[PDB]
Parts: sequence; C-alpha cells; structure tokens
Amino acid sequence: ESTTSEQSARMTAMDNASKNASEMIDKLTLTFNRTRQAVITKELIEIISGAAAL
Amino acid sequence: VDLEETGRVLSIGDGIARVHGLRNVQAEEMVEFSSGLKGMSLNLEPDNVGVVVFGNDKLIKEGDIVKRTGAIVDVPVGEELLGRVVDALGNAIDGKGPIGSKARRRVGLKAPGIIPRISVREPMQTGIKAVDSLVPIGRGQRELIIGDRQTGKTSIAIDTIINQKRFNDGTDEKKKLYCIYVAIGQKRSTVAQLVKRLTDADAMKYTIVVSATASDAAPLQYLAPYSGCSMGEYFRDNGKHALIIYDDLSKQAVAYRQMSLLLRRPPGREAYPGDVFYLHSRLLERAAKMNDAFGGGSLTALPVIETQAGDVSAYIPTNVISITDGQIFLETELFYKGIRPAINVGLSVSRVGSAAQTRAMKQVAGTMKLELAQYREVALDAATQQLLSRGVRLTELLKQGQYSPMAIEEQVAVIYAGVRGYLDKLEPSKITKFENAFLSHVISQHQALLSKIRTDGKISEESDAKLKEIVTNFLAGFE
Amino acid sequence: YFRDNGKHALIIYDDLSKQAVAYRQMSLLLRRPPGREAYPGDVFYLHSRLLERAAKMNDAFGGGSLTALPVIETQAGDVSAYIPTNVISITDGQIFLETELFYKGIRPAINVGLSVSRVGSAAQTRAM
Amino acid sequence: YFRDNGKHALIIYDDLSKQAVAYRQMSLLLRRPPGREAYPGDVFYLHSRLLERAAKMNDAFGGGSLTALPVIETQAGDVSAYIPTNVISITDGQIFLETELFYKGIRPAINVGLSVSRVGSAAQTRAM
Amino acid sequence: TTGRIVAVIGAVVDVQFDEGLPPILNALEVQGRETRLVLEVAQHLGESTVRTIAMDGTEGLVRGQKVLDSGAPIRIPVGPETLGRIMNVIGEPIDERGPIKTKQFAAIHAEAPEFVEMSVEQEILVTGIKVVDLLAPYAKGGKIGLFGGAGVGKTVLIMELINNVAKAHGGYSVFAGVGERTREGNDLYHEMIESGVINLKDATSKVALVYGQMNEPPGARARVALTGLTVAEYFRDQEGQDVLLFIDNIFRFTQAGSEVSALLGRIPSAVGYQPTLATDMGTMQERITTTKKGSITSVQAIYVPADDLTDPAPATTFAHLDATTVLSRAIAELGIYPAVDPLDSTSRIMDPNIVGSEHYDVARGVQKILQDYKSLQDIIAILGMDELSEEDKLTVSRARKIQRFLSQPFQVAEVFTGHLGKLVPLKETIKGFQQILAGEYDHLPEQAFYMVGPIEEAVAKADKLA
Amino acid sequence: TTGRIVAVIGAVVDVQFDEGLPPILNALEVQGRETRLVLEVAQHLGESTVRTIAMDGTEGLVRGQKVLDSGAPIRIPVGPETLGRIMNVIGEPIDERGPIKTKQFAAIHAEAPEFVEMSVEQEILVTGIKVVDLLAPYAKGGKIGLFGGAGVGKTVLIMELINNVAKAHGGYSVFAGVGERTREGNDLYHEMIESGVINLKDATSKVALVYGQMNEPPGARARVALTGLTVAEYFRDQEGQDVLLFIDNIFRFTQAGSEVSALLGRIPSAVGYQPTLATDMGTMQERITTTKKGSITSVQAIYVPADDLTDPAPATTFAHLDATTVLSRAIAELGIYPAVDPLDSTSRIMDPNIVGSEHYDVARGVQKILQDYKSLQDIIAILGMDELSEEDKLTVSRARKIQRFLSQPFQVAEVFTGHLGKLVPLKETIKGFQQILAGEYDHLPEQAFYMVGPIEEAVAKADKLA
Amino acid sequence: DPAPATTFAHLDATTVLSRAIAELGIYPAVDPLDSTSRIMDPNIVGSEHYDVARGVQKILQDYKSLQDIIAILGMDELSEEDKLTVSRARKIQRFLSQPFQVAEVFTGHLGKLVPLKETIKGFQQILAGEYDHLPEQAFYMVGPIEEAVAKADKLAE
Ligand SMILES: Nc1ncnc2c1ncn2[C@@H]1O[C@H](COP(=O)(O)OP(=O)(O)NP(=O)(O)O)[C@@H](O)[C@H]1O
Ligand SMILES: Nc1ncnc2c1ncn2[C@@H]1O[C@H](COP(=O)(O)OP(=O)(O)NP(=O)(O)O)[C@@H](O)[C@H]1O
Ligand SMILES: Oc1cc(O)cc(/C=C/c2ccc(O)c(O)c2)c1
Ligand SMILES: [Mg+2]
Ligand SMILES: [Mg+2]
Repeated sequence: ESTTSEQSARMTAMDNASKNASEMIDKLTLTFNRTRQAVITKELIEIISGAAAL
Repeated sequence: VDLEETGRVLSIGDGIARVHGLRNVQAEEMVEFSSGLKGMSLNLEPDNVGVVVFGNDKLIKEGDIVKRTGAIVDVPVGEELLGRVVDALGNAIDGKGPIGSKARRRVGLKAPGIIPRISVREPMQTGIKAVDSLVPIGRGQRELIIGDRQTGKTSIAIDTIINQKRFNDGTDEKKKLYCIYVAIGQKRSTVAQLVKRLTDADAMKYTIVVSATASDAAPLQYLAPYSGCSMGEYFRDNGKHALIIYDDLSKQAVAYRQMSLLLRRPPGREAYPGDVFYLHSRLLERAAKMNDAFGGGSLTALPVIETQAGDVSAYIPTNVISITDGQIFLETELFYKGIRPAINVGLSVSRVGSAAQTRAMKQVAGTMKLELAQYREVALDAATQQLLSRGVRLTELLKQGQYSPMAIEEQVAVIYAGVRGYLDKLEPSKITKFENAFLSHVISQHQALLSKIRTDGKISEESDAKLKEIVTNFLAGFE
Repeated sequence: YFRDNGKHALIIYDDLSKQAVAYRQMSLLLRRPPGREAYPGDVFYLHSRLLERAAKMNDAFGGGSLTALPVIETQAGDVSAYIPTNVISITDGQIFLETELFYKGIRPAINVGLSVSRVGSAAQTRAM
Repeated sequence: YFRDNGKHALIIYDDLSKQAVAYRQMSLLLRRPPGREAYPGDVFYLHSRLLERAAKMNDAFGGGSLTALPVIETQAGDVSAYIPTNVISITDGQIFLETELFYKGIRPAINVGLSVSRVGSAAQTRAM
Repeated sequence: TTGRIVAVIGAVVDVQFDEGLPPILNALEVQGRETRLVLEVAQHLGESTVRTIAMDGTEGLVRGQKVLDSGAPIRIPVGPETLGRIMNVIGEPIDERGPIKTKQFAAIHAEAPEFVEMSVEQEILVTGIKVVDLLAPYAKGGKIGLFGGAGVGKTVLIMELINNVAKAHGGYSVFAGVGERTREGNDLYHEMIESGVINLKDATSKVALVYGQMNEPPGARARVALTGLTVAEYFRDQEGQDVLLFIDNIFRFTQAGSEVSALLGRIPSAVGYQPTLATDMGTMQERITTTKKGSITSVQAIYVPADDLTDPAPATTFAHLDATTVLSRAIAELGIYPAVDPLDSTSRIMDPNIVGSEHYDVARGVQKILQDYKSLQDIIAILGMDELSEEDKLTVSRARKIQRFLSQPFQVAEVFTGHLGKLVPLKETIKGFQQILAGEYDHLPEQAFYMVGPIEEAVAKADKLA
Repeated sequence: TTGRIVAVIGAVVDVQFDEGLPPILNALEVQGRETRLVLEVAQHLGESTVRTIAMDGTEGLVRGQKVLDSGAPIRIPVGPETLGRIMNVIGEPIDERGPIKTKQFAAIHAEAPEFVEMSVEQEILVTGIKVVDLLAPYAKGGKIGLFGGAGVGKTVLIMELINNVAKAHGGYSVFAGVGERTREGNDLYHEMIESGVINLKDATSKVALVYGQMNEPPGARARVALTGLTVAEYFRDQEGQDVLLFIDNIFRFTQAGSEVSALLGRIPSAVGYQPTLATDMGTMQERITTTKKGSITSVQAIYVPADDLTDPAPATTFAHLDATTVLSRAIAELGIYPAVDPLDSTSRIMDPNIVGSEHYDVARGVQKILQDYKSLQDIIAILGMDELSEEDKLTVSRARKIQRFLSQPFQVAEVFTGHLGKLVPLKETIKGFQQILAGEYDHLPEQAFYMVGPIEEAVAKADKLA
Repeated sequence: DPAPATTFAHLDATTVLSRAIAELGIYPAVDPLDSTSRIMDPNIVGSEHYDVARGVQKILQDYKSLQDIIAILGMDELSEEDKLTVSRARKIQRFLSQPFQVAEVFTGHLGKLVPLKETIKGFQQILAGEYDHLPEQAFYMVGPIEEAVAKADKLAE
C-alpha cells in the first residue's frame, strides 16, 4: 500500500514540478527579450547622443 | 511676392517641410500646399517654418507655394457627420458627397478644467454581461481596453456601439449615445468591413468613423484621435452624450515616435519621446462628464492599447493606465481556451463606474463579484467545493458571442439565475444552453416583468419573488 | 582565378567580425551614420557582396567553383548579434562551436543539433 | 594639509555617485559629448585623481597620511555595473552592503565574499 | 522694455529685446492674447535674445508678436485667502469665485532654506495604517514619499492619509495636483466641500488648492509644484504654523521637465531625460521642508515609469525623503492592499531610541521572517511546499499570515474591498505582529488575517470560518 | 532634364538640378555607365539638391556625372509577357532570355486602394490543399505568414499553391525574392521549370519572378517587394484576377528598409529599426487586398529574430497577417506532406460568421480530437494502447486517421513520385473530416487515409489492400 | 567588453580570473574552463601533461552542468559514479587554489611553489580516486599533494 501511494504521489509531484518549471521557462524567456531589446536600444541611444553632440 | 501670407518650400523629405517666408503664420496654424495638401506650423524659427505634412510628402517639392489658411488646426463638427466615414482631416472618404457641416472645432482644445465637471453617474451600457456587471462604465469616464493582439479588444468597442440602438430609437433624448470609432493604424479593409458591420446593424446612422490607416502618413495617424475627439466634444458641450473609441493608441504612439525621431527629438525609453505621455494624457482628459450648468453632456472614451505578451508594465501601457479610470484587461490564455469575452477580472477595474451602475444590476452583481472573488482563490470539504461549483458556472454565464449585446434587464435576469443558486445543480457544459433557453422564454412570456425591471431600474420585492417563480418553473421543465 | 578557369578553390575568411570592425572604424571616422552596435547601414552589403562571389559555375562557364568558409566570432554565444545575424543570414549553413562541449571532451566542439548545411545530402558521396 | 604636516586625516565622500551625476550635468551643458551611460568618457579619471591623493607619506615627507572612504550607491545590488567597478578599480578594497543580508539580521550587512582589503593584515595590530 | 517673439516651438519661445534684457526667471506677459500667457525667462541666448518657457498653449503666437517684462518672476497670491480657493500655476483663480484678494504676493522661485534653518527634531506621526506605522513610520515635519507604478495605489494611499491625518490636525493644508487627473481634482474639491474642510460661505476653509493637471502643457506642469509649494511656504514662515502638503504627483514635474529640455536644446542625459534632472529636483525639493520657523509635513505621490525604480526620476527622488512607502504591482495583484513592499520601504526614525526597543524588535522580526520566506520562494516555485523541512514550513506559514495582516481596508477604498475601513492604534499593530511572531496564532488559517484591522478581528474571522 | 552628381557617400548619391527638380520617389538615370544605374529620389535637401538611394553599386561615379530625371518613379514591365521571366528591381530581365516585350509599363510606387474600392466581404481563397482550407484557410486578399525555414516542403508548397490557384481560380502568381540568395534563386527557378509552373517553350507559365539578391545595395532589396507587388497589381487590376503574391522573405524587407533608413542619416528607433518601420510596412501591405475588380493574396515567409515574437519586426508584421501556415520538421519526419502543423497554423477567418457554421464546427472538432490525441500519448507510453476506455480507443483511431487524411499528394511533385496529385474541392474537404469524426470510417484501415485526395479515394485505397 | 574582447587575440596564453570564483575563497581565482594556452598540446607538453589537464577540465565541466540541477533536485538521486565525480571535482577545485608568497598578508598561510611534475602527479592522483577518502577541505589552500594529506590528519583532530 506504501509504494502504490509513493509512486502515485511522486508521479504527481514531478508532474507539477515539470509544469511549474515550464511556466517559469516562459516567464524568464519573456524577461530575457525585454532585457535583450532594452540593452540594444540603450546601446544605440548612447551612440546617437554621442554623434549628435558633435 | 508676398512673404507674409505665403511661403515657398526650402527643403522636404523627413516628413518635415522647411518653408521660407510665411511671416504672419501662427503656431499650430493649418497651411496649404500648392498640391492641395494641408500642413501644420510647428516650428516658427527666425528664417523658416517647420511644417508637419498631413499626407504624402512625396507630393511636396522644393519651390512649392504654401499659403496661410488663417485657422488653427480644426475639423468639421456637428450632427451631419453621423453615418459618415471621414479621414483624419474630416474630408469624407465614403464617397457619399460633401459633409454639409455648419460648425468647426479646434483639434487641440484643452480639456474642461475642474469646475464644469461632476463625477460620472449615468450608465454607459455596453451590453456585454461581464463588462456591464463586473467592470461597469459611466458616461464621461475613460476606460482602457488592453490586451495582446487578437484577444477581443475591438469586439468590446463594437458591441458597445451596436448596443446603443435600443436608446437611439427611443424619444428619451438624455438616454441616447452617439458613437465615434477612430481607427489609428488598422487595415483599411478592416475598417471597411467594420462600417459594413455597423451598417448591417443599423448602428452606422449614429456613428462617426474617423480613419487613419496603415498606409496614411504618420502625421495623419497621430492627428486622427484629436479630430475624432473634437467631433465628440460637440455633443459633450451641447447637453448630449458621446462615446469615442481610440483604436488603437499603441499604433498612434508609434506614429508619433516616427515623427519625433525624424524631428531628431532625443529618444527615451523604447526610443519614445519625453512627451509620449502628454500625447495621450491631454487627449483622454477631454473625455468628461459635465454638470447640469454646462449642459449635463458627456464624452466617454474607450482607448485601445496593445500589449506585447501580456506585459502591462511596459512604457506605453502604463502611461495610459496612469491616465484612464480603470481597465478591461484581455488575456491571451483566456481567449485561447475559448473563454470569451476574455476578461481577466482580477486585473480589470473601473475606478468610477460603481456609481453609474443600475440598482437592478448592482443587486445581482455585488454578490457575483464576491462569489467570483472566492472562486479565483481556490482554482474536498463542504464549503470550498461549492465555491468551485458556483464559480465555473458564473464563469459560463459571463461567456457571450458577438453582435448580440444585451439590454440591462436581460443581463440581470440571467445573472439572477446564477447568483440565486439555480445553476448549481446543472452541468457546466449546459449553462450556455440553459441561458439561451431561459432568456428567450422570459422575453416571449414574461415581458411585463422585464419591462418593470427596466422601468424601475431596480429589482423590487415583488419582482424578486416573481422572478423566483419563473426560474423554478423553467428549471424543473428544462431537459 | 581558379573558379573561372575550370578549377576549384577554397577560401577561408578569418575572421569577418574583425573586418566589420575595420569598416566600422572607417565609416564612423568618415562620419557616416551609426546604427545597431555603431555599424553602418551597409555592413550587411559589405559581407553579402563578398560571400555571393562563392559559387558553382556551370559547364558552359568552365564548371569551376569557389567555396567560402567565413569565420565569425560570437560574444557569449550571441548568434543574434548584428554581424553574426548578417553572416548566418547570408551563408548556406553554419558550423556552431561551443565552449562547454569543448571542455566536456567533445573536440572539435561542434554542436551537432544546431549546425546545419542546407546543401545537405547533395554534397555527400553515397557511402557517407 | 594634515597629510603633509605629519598628521593623519580621514575623509568620507558621501557620495561619489551623486558627484558623478553632477559632473555629467556640468559636462553636457558645456557641450562635451556624452559617453557610456550618458556620463563623460573620463568619469573614471574624475574619481581616480581624487582618491590617489589619499596616501601615506614617508618620514622624509612627514609621516602623515590621508585615508579615504568613498561612498557609491548601486542600483538593485549590482556591484558589477560600469560605475561601481570603476570606483572599485580605484580604491584599496571595498565594503559591499546588501539588503537581503541587512533584513536577514546580518547588520552590518557586509557581504564577505565580495568585500576585500587590498592592504590586508599589514593594517592590523599583531593581536588582531 | 518691450520685446518681440522671434521663435516658437511648443512650450519654448524665444524673445528679442532691443534695450532692457529681462533677467533669468523673470515672468513675461505676451501681448495680444485673450487669456494671460506668461513666459518665464530660462536662458540668455545672447544677441539681446532670451529663451523662455510658456505657462500655457502657444497656438496663435506669431513672429513679431509683442512681449512685456513684468520686472519680476511669476508672482502669486499667498496668505489666508488662498484657503478654499483653487488657483493655477500663475495664481489665477480657477474656481469661478472671482478675484483672490490677498495683501501679500510671493514669487514662485525662492532659494532653499539655509543650513542653519534646519530642524533636528524627529517625532513619530502615527497614521493608523499597520504596514507604515510598523515597518517605516512617518515623522511630524518630515518628508514622506509614496512610490508606485501605474494603478497600484498611490492616490488611494494619499487620500486615505488625508482622511486619517489631516482632519485631526489644527493647521492649514495645501494640496498640489501636479500633472494628474482633472476629474480627481473635481473629486477632491467636492469631497472637501461635503466634509466642510472647504467652506464656500465661511472663512473656515483649511486647505488651499493648486492644480496643473495632465491637460496642461509642459511648462505649466513643470512649475505647478513651485506654485503649490510657495503657498505652503507662506503658511510655514509668516505664521510659524503646522502645515501639511500633499502633492500628487511629483514625478510629473520631472517628466514635464523632460518635455521642455529637448526644445531648450540641451544634450540629453540617461534614458532621454534632462541633464539637469538632479539639480532641478534638488532646488525644488529642498524648499519642501521643516525649518526652525515652522513645520511642514509633506506627503508626495511619486510615479514610477514602467515599474522601473532604477529610472532616473524616482531613483533621484529617494534621497529627498525621510520615509518611503514603495508600492508593488506584484503585491497589489495578490490582493494585498495597501500594496506596500515591506522590504523596500524604509524610515529614518526606524531606530530603537526613537520608537522604543519593542517596536524596533518586532519590526525587524517581521522583516526578518519576510526575507527568509522570500529566499525560500524559488525552492517553492519548482518543488512547492512539501519539499521544505518542518522549520521552513513554519517560517512560510507565519510569513504568509504576516503578509496578509499587513493589508488593511481603507475607508476611501470600501467600494473595491467590500469591507468597512479600519484604522489601527500603534500599540495594537505592534501586539498583533508580535503575537504572530511568538507563534500564538500558528493554528489559525491565513485567510483570517487578510483585510482586517486589529489582531482581535483576525481571531473573530477565524471563528466565523468555523 | 539633367542634373549633376555633387556627393557620393557609399550607396547614397546627391544630385543637383539647375531647373525643375525631380519629386521624391522619382527614378534617376545616371549617364556614362556600362550598366543601368537608377537613383531613387529620397529627399529634397534645399539648394536644388536631391538625396538619392542607389539601386546598384556606386564605384566609379564622378562628381559632375550627368543624371537624367526620367520624370516618373521606377517603371517596370507588367502584363502576361512577364510570366516565366526573372526580372530585377528596376524591371530588367536577369534570366538572359532577352527583352520583356509588354504593351504596358507601371510605376512601382502606388497608393493603396481607397476606402470605397474595398470589398466589405470576407471570402476564402480555396487552395485545394486539405490541411489549409479546413483548419487555417486563406482569406482572399489576406496575408499569410509562412514559418518553417529549410527542408520542410517550402518550395513544393509554394509551387503547388501557384498551380492550384491558376487551375481553380484562373489567377497567376508572382514571386518576390527579397534578399534572394543567388544560389537559391538559381535552384528555385529550375525547380519551377521542372515542375511545370514555369515553361520555357510556350507561354503556359504561371509565376513571374522578381529577384532582389542579397549582394545588391540596401535600396534595391527594400524595393523588390514593390516591383513584384506591381507585377501582381496588373493581374488584379487589368485582368480582374485573384492573384497570389509570394514574398520571400518579409523580414529582409524590414531590414533592407532599416539599412536605407540608416544611410539617410535618420535616428534609429527601438532595437535599431527605422522609425518609419510601421509606415514602410503599411504602404506596401495595404496594396495587398480585395478590390471590386479582383484580389491579391500574399504568402509571406517570416523569420523571427532571436525567436522573439515581440521583436518590433515580427510584431509589426503580425498586424497584417490573417493566417499562418506553419511548416514543421517534426511532422515531416512522420511522413506527412505537406509538413503543415494543424495545431500551430491559425486563421483570422476561422470564424463561423465568415466560413459558415458548418465549416467552423468540423475544424474545431478536428482541432479538438488532435489536441486530445496529444493528451493520451503519454498514457500510451505508460499503459499501452489496450488500457484505454472504449470511447478513448476510438479517439486515437480517428485522430490517427484524421492526421493522415490531412496529408495529400501534390501535382507539383507528380514527376518525383509517380503518384497523381489532388486539388481537393472545399466541400469534399469539409465532408471527409466531417464523416471521419462521426466514425463513418472507423472500420477502415488506418493506412487508407494516408496520401490521398477526397474521401472516395480512401475507400478506394482500402478496397485495394488485398 | 570591446576592450578585453579585442585583446584575447594578441595573446599566446590567457589566464582568466573570475569574481564568482574569488567569492568562494578560491585563489588565485583562475577560471579553469576559460583559461587557455597555445602550447597546451601533447606534441609539446607531452601526452601525460595534456591528458591530466583535459581530465581536470572534463570533471570540472561535468560538475558545472550538474550544479544548478542537483541544487534543487537533491543530492541522493545521483548515480554512485556521478556523485563521485561530484566529490572529486570539488576537491580538484580546491587543489587548484594555492597560497601565494606575495599574498601572505591576505591568507595567513605560508607561500608555496609547486614544481611542474608534482602538479601533474597531484591531480593525476585525484582523478585516479587515490583520495576519495580524504576530506574536501584537506585540498584547500595548500601546495603539493603531500600537504593535503598532512592537512587531513590535522583535521582528524
Ligand atoms: N465574444 C466573442 N465570442 C466569440 N468570438 C469572438 C468574440 N469576440 C471576438 N471574437 C473573435 O476573435 C477574433 C479577434 O477579435 P478582435 O475584436 O479582432 O480582437 P482585437 O484584439 O481587437 N484584434 P487586433 O486588433 O487585430 O489584434 C475575431 O476574429 C472575432 O471573430
Ligand atoms: N488600498 C486599496 N484597497 C483596495 N483597492 C485599491 C487600494 N489602492 C488601490 N486600489 C485599486 O487600484 C485602483 C487604483 O488606485 P489609485 O490610487 O488610482 O492608484 P495610483 O497609483 O494613483 N494610479 P495612477 O495614478 O494611474 O498610477 C483603485 O481604483 C482600486 O481599485
Ligand atoms: O526599458 C528601457 C527600454 C529602452 O528601449 C531603453 C532603456 C534605457 C535606455 C538608455 C539609453 C541610453 C542611455 O545613455 C541610458 O542611460 C539608458 C530602458
Ligand atoms: Mg482590434
Ligand atoms: Mg494616481
């Protein structure tokens, strides 16, 4: 009765761990690109301001 | 010869015409190019005028003659614009001949100050159950419609427009609502389809459509909302009620960024100019409710904002939330799962609408808000399973198709069923079915009561007890 | 010279990051407009006109060829950086190498899942 | 003054972040083209020459000294940012404080791994 | 003498004078207008030309148009008859109740109180809000700052504070609506009439209103704070009295600043902002202060663009405050109101010798368990509750009960919450968190702590849950 | 009339004209060159000088070299004589078959059809390809994003689309190679010759090719789309057809415009894209649409930079798409041709109010059964196929049987395989899957539905299997 | 960063130091998965030197990709040959540390110079498994392999 409940629960826990992780992958993926876009834009505005000041 | 009323084009190509002369022009005054294009004096410099071009500057050459028009940028205004499709300047684009317009109003007029206003108080009935009950709107309020592409945003605006027919065919003049749909950045075919849709619903006869589409020049796209807004103000300041839709402001800010970067305005967050907030703020400030001493008129503004990947925290989304009086937020995930209209209730607010919600809706709505508040918290003991039982079912009640907006009394009878537990015994995949069978039954058999609820604006103790009969009688016979 | 006179040459450009940098220098000092990463608007053109000159000629023209193995250095494996974006887009495939594979004892450090050749089977003998 | 007259002094600069903000202001209105993070290209030098003047003189010059404690504010715990690293790269060590340590109860919120002294046990009594 | 416009661009107008060049900061009156259009001299461009900033719309202006030097900067009414009135940036009445007839006038530009004029006294100001009074309490005569992103609760919190602090305070108040909503002005004005803190027929008015909302052009928003502020200075100095000053929203001053800086032809600084961001704000903030001559308790709403507290506007604001209350979208979205971040709000009177060791110990304890819990949240987000040791589970359960008990129903927010508003005495706040830290309520379910006042209500809600 | 080159800086050339100036967008012919050098007027600098963007290399140009204003924008040959031809951006043949002899020429810059010239109706453009029509159907005059990249049936699908639209709707096709790789343009041209869609012997050709190769200047690659677009506008406008327009690829149209923008000295916008990103896109896209006379439908290949759907380029693009065809490598490796993913591929017109109540319900059932088949494949791996419920046994059979019926043989590949291709009428598509879902073919073997036309040929394939 | 990035190519050997590694007290804080030499080649330093080195990087890199993984998924789930490469890499990391003569003021330790062969031999031995019984901290901040063994006894009491 013990191992039936164990592998049952482990199955469930790991199912949830995997799904949580998957949800976390997306959220970080969104952040990355929001950061990725800002860095690029930031680097560019620094260059423009530098050329325009001449 | 005359450089006081006239100038010649020095340079052109950055969407900005440098113009020698024009010594007597005003700031923000419309000018008129030799090719028929309109323009706006923006930069009054010692030796030139910077003129923003209200169309395709391919048509402007060096040496072209520009004339003053004497007028600060304004647009045609009045009732003759109803049933018409116009471009951002007001010139008709539906090819139904000239607008027979009698007054004109400036596109940049400062919003009404503090004194002439009073807090919103008359319902602006969308006809969408989820909105009118959970995110209710009053006339004069600004409510943002916000979400990723393809989440049902325009739908909210359209059914709202279509809903007003019920009043616009009455003789109750204060109960009426004239609509203006401002298309900034959309596909022209999308707009054309839309007025066809409106025409089909006989709604176009009380709508003004202002169009500044994907292929109109940027300055036009930027102007359209203000042009739209003055047309609205006509009704606001005249004891009448207008609703305006800025569809959508994301695209308009894009229009404005293009103008500012070409004008060499220092780029800030996401290359947007310092004044990107002010661009929207001044506009939406112009939606207002006027007290009885200034007519009692009102302009309601439903602006549209397009999020990237449900990110409400980005520059432009937050600017506009920082302007309007709450938001309907539309989730891609909800839309995907077919939950429609895809309203995230938790993240949606109306900062001022509770005051302008009918008592009749409020009596079923307050408890629905509450039971849905409990259900989100727990998405096998007695109590907490029942809030699941109730929750899924209220969620099915908020579903609704398009182009069938609902009279307020019809909405409450439906929600009554829900909030009085009558739906608990049935299965989730049958609530939609029960709703339509039940709604059409009461429309055909129990008109007296639905009218009485509309007329009393309330559910009376008789009405309630009478509506207790109708539901029990129907549910026992629903198969 | 080989391509046109019936023969086959292999060209290794080592590397193009550094080439672009030299051009970026000249452009900026010539006061041409800086773009992403301060590269000018003709940096893709620079590399695309080089790499198009690699080609398989028909028999009518001698039947020779010039094959190009351009080299691009990434920074922290950013294949989405301006110049890498340009050469990846331009080429017919990429051999991607990684530092983690390297120290895993996988040498040469070719990422086999990511590397590609759109020419593919077309340039293998039936044996392989 | 103390330093060169056989006396010892201690100077706190609270803070040099805000000084940098003020020099960036002054520099841009003098029409000097902005550099990394809008600051001028010599923001390092701004702090380098100030802090090199904290010094220990030998007996022939008086035996006096001046000890500095520049203060730098970070943004969201990032000791590794451009400006922070500039200053770390001037001084003889740093004491890095963190909010997480602070509220965990570790006050003074000194992060041991990331802090250092470049003088080490030479600045301690034999006892310590 | 008399000057002619030679350039216009949005808020920025250049004016050439043949003799008599007006000093920087002088207000200039543009002739040929139906309503008064003030220009403020900003810079001396040279060649007998000055660059100025407009306090209103510049549509209609022509090159050649005439301008008069007023001889001074913008002067505005100050004194007892500003009370009950609404004025604009240039002191004009905007309530349609006629002339404002004061004896005194003041310039909106003054230098900041000198170093010798500072007060050193720190006395706690109890707000009745649990989160604030516990973790980062306000101080009488101090500088309070309310940080928050779009829609997270800045204005509710300030209105709540006006209810909870102003009413029971025998002094005068100034509310400066800066770049915010006009209909909120309309709300605030009638609410005060309804409560009689503004009386339309008495002399008993206690608040003065200054407004330049988001319908105004940038110059107006760029200066309204100075107006509002100036009115507050009079009451502090020319009476010695206890003045309250609420600004919503001060960020709007820097943003406004940002909008004219492009036009004024400055080289921009970080994120597009004006390279004078810091000093602009400093010259203005340093005026918002308690002096030896009289106390000002200032509560300023501070908007965070794009939820980025590293943005120059808010980042530069932090160092001007004696207490911060940083609101958090994420927290508001979890239902905790006020959406106070308990580990980002600070106060300079959070010191055992000012608030007493008991208060200090509980607060540090509350913030300790909240940080330990915050450290555990990544292990939670992958593997969840179960994988934690028995100990961690306890820090979790207690922290979560503590987060909920930090929330409070506001009298001003009863429509959104569905609860009658609550105001908790300082003692009761301490004893409540104390008791949750000693483990006295470990047996109670979280939900009991959400949206209550004193600890006793949580208990009652627990029993009510059966 | 004739002007003189005054400045050559890379692919930007400035010309001075003594008399009448060539308006923006006009095409300039540079003299004294072995091959054609077209300069597109981009700006009017003042002082009688235009700024131009070169359509070819500028090596060799001398200051003073004569430039003839053609009096119009770039005009290219259009009409039936273009079919089977490859032209470049300025309308010259590059297939070395001699002049394209048409009775019309047309300018590549045209404004979009007016509001009145728009069809208010939404029609399906039947492709004959089962997967598409049923699940992600094309709007007549809509835009479709094509995802996949290499080795996924991308060329075969294109070639079959050309063929099916010529047959069923009597419209031709245009292919615009924006940043076409010379090598791949050689391959595609021959692949088209071999499949029949181009025919070099007679005049039965169905595509016209316009190539903007990668080694051409920024301005060339930015304009090729327009060139091809105008070739397509002839067929819609002069002949009343429903035309197919392929753009390969739409990302390189953006980038090319970004590079043009950068050369003209303009300030980059977010992520270094041109500030006119949206308008550049808008003025090209809006031309793709249904008029009262005919329609142009466009199949556009998309590259998503950084795999970021929120990158300005794909963001801006998506605003114009009405449907996506997604070609997946996974599906190809399962032998499904076309390699179309039935779950990933969407359409805006997948709406009962447009395609009909019936067409809606079948698609949503096919979508549902495939989604539910994905739910079980884990339990298939865990408990085997014989531990499913009897209703669940069916969903699998049916799902697997639907999966294969979505595959289909193409005419364009009759040469390579020996199997006759199928253009399947919309109603037979609707019916086939309609009847499968109902279980009217559960008794039939799984392999009967694979690589088949209409549902009759599945029963025919089942009866032939001994 | 443009500056350091442009420098690598002017170099025949690169010693890259890391803050993450210094933070752990590992000095010199050399990153063994990012430091290189032109002469790190068997035809030059011999097959014995090369194989050892490559091994050290192998176990270290293998460890690095197990780190973030077992940090949340628990140590106990590992194969008994995997959790040996965990124990061995963690020792080799420490054995990479070394007290410097010029850093006596920073360490408290005496400076130690390790001859080439002794370094090769010491690491060869750790990879072999000859010290799986020795405690981690025994290899920390010592010179040659002997002193790790000696340090092991001083830690035994
Ligand atoms: N209440 C509804 N029930 C069912 N379908 C709906 C509903 N509302 C919208 N739709 C469908 O969903 C699609 C998208 O709705 P739409 O109103 O275009 O949202 P949107 O976000 O404004 N679109 P876009 O502006 O192009 O991003 C349309 O094709 C509608 O047919
Ligand atoms: N203490 C609170 N209790 C309950 N709800 C609240 C509270 N504070 C804010 N809200 C909700 O959030 C909404 C916005 O509040 P508000 O005070 O306008 O925030 P804000 O930060 O001033 N918005 P903005 O100025 O646009 O950034 C209110 O209408 C409420 O629905
Ligand atoms: O969220 C965002 C989005 C974005 O597009 C840009 C920024 C910041 C840009 C920046 C640009 C130049 C600077 O000098 C600087 O300090 C900052 C932040
Ligand atoms: Mg829409
Ligand atoms: Mg607010």
